[PDB]
Amino acid sequence: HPETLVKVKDAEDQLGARVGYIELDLNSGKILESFRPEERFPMMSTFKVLLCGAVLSRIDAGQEQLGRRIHYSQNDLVEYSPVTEKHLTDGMTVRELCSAAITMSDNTAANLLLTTIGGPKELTAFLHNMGDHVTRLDRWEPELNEAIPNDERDTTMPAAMATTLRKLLTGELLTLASRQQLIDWMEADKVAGPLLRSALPAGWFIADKSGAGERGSRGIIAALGPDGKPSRIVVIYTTGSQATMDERNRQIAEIGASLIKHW
Repeated sequence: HPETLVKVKDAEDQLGARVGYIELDLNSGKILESFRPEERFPMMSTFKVLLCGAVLSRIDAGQEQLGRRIHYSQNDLVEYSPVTEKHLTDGMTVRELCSAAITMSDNTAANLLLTTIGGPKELTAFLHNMGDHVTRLDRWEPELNEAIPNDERDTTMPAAMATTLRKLLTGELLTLASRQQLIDWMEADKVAGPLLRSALPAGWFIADKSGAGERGSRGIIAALGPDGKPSRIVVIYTTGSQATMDERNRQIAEIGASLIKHW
């Protein structure tokens, strides 16, 4: 809706940073609204959805099991590992690592899952093979969040990320059981409270994944809609702002309030 595009441009003014935005129809894949849809932004933790999509693909192909238990050590732990730091002695299943990567944005969980598939270049190969020639992961947690201006490492475009999420959640790319598990993890997201969720009324469905990185990098990818069912994909990225985490959260929430108002 044009009023949401007015709020996105307002967000750019308030953050002194570029904001990338796209709304897709979840059913048709048609673009409903966009701003800087083909400009590159750091993915930050939004890649953790794509990573668990790669993992589910392997499970579907008989190359991985949700139930396989992975043991790791003190020196695997990176910054912001709220689940993985508690399981040094017992390890975690692939299921638990995907839950921790998507629902809690656990960085060590993402690194351990990247190791299962052969690292960032294999996630990029997975994305290439499903027809996304833009989205690329180059680095591990936490360096992938560096958000150096004009650096194309660890980036996507709003339009590419939206299309890729739609193909993961509704395509034939994953089995019905894998699609359902990926959206169930995103629906259980615990760390996106101050973003689209804070504008979302009771009765609406949202499955999302947030991102934060350096240089004011902030983003969210979501499948949402009224009446307890997703019907649209929303992707919001920003990078370059000096604004506080609270101000970046408020701008994304206000884009959310406008998207809901003008649904």
